[PDB]
Amino acid sequence: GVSQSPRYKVAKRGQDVALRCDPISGHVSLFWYQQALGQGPEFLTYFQNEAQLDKSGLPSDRFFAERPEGSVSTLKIQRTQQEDSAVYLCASSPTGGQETQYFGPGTRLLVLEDLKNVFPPEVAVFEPSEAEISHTQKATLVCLATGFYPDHVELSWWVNGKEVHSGVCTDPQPLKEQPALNDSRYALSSRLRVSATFWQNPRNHFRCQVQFYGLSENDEWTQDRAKPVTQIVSAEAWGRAD
Amino acid sequence: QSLEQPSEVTAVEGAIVQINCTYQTSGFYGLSWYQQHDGGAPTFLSYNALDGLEETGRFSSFLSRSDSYGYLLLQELQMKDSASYFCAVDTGGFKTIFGAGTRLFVKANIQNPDPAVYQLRDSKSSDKSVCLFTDFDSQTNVSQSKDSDVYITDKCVLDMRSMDFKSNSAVAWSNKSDFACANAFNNSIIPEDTFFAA
Amino acid sequence: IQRTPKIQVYSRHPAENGKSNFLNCYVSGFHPSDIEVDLLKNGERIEKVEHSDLSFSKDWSFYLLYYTEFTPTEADEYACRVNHVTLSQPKIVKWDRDM
Amino acid sequence: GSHSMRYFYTAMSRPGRGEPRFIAVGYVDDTQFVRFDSDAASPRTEPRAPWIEQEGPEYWDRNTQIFKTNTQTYRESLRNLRGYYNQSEAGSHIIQRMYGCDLGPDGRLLRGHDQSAYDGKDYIALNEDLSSWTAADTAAQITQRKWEAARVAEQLRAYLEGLCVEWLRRYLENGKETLQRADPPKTHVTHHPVSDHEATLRCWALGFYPAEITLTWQRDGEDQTQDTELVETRPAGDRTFQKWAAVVVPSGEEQRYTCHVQHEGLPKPLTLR
Amino acid sequence: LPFEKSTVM
Ligand code: NA
Repeated sequence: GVSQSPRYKVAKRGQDVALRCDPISGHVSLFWYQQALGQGPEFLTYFQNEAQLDKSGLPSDRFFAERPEGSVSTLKIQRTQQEDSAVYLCASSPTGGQETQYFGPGTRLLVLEDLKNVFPPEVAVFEPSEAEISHTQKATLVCLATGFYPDHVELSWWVNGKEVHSGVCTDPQPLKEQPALNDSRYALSSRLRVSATFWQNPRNHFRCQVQFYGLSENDEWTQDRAKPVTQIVSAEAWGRAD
Repeated sequence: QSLEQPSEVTAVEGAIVQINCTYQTSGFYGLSWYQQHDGGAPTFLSYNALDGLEETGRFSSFLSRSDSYGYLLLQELQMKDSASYFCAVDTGGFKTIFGAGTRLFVKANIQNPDPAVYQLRDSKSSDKSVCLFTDFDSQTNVSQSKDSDVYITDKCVLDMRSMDFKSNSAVAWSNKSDFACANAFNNSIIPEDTFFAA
Repeated sequence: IQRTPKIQVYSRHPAENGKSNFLNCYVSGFHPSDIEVDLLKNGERIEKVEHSDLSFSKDWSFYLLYYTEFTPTEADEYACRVNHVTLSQPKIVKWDRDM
Repeated sequence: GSHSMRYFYTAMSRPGRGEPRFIAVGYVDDTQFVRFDSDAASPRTEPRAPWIEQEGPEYWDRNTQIFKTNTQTYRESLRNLRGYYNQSEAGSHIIQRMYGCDLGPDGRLLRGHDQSAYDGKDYIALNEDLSSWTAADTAAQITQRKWEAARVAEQLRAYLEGLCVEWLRRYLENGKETLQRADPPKTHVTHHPVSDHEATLRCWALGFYPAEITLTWQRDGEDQTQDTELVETRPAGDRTFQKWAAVVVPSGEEQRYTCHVQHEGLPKPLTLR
Repeated sequence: LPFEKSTVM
């Protein structure tokens, strides 16, 4: 399928941004789309091989698209502004227009005045209730990812070194910790439900992983607290017989 | 050069749902459908160039060019079907116009409801305490707390595939000593038979 | 693969000495599309003439018309000279007043 | 049928003379109305008929867009066809395409059609059902598979039955003063100043639009192909066309012959002696 | 008006 990088990006107003797209091999047609919150993808630019046939959808001349070898494509945004904040999607079609479109996962770009309020999450696991176990014969583990900014995270549950999706459910949207603040930090919760016998086994390892997208090594940082870099923050627990 | 589709639609698991899409154009070439999961890639469902019906498993799409409309019909609805559905119009060339999208909410059929509010503990409780409202029916509504220091998440459905079991749950937390499981979900209309252990 | 051009040198109106019409040279049934056509007055060089736009028929072979106004329809002879990749030398066709 | 709209495409590779050249030409019957040539520094669609000039700048930018796209498409198509036939970058190759809609005397769709060729030979053509393709060879079968996945036949049928018919009617209405007017031929029989035993009979037709005409020479019986000199219908320069027919008579008994015409511009067929 | 679908061969 079509791949895109980075998955998320936080940028400071005035700095340049580069969005990458790797489409399906042999696909002649390449599209770039902008997607705003609660809306459909809007056309930006069109390519057939290396030739840019149309760029009528680009919001500013600060936006520049390229596909030099007719394969990989880049969408570059010079002197980024807050209005550039959106999901950028790229798509490919095998032999031309008016065909089935194959999309990439997109780049979620957020442009801020500065990066002073960027924070990684704090991850904590909460062990199941003995009351739940006795009443349902099921055990729910809860993970809380707190104090992160911006809302650029990926939560996953890992049972005995393997990522699990069964019995897992994470909030579709995080909540604002300080609703009065315009740059409010976020909190996100997830649940993992296992059978009582599975949680009672002390050989079982449960891990809540949160991938956070923040600053890179290229970014300057002179503040007392640690640089809010792109990082993995985890919280673990082992089975409890009790 | 536009198209319209409903903003939202709610259906129960096992039921059917139809999403209608009306368009206005002078040179129509095709109507297509895409499914997009939150923060994910839109994925192709079906394409109608000529008048007729496209059938792909549980999903189908119809087109009537003279009446300038088409629809997407989803049958035997599953929890994984909860996503945004976009209708798309091709009018010649390459520039595709997508609709605002229809968000579909698939409600889980809870066979044996057992509403209860449980308390969970951390490895190092020098932070806060968690309260879990779980096993309630899909008709039960969860609202935000009156307290500014009490955080309540929205509900979401987990699927224990091996056990063929599905359950709704909402999480509540606060660092304040005043906070307790009994008062945690007071602003919500919880069932009369809700279990409270102590 | 390759097709030789078919040639016809004629006039628009059947006139006689002293008055105007146009000397036509219709070249057709050729492939590939590249061709060289010029009109001749007493064996050489009618000053730069005009041609219709190149198009093709059902059999995919190309065709166009080369024309110029010939006021001096005197005893002097007229002809059309065509060069194509298929020819070893240009094909010259004399203008016959009666066909 | 009475009227037709047709588009003619030529995509030609030229090693040592620049990138492949794409030319697109549109016709309503025998009248050219649009032309696009990729060989210009800044190429755009050009008006070629007075009745098309009234079309708004939106129509012209929409024409320029598909022809700019086709320039790029056909460049890649020439490259792909070179590959299918195992041909090197050395030679010059041509892709030709002709498509359109034919309207009957009633003004309704009689026939929708589309044909493509490679180096002057049939490559891929849409069938009469407008739902399937006839691929001339194994290389054209690879094009067919691409075109089936792209839904070309479905979108082409819809265009041929809808937009093609719709726009041709608009052009016929706007150009009714020149397009729906059919001029009749000026007929006469002649004989050239020949030598002895070199006498012949020649039937003529000189001023007509459309080019469709039938000249036959028969009186007593029906000779048909038996010594009847047929000449290709040659243009004049406006809308006018010409054609003649001949029959050998190396002696003197030629009053027993009769020439017949069939042009639609005339009230009924004429008899010539 | 021409066919508005351009497909590579
Ligand atoms: Na060759």
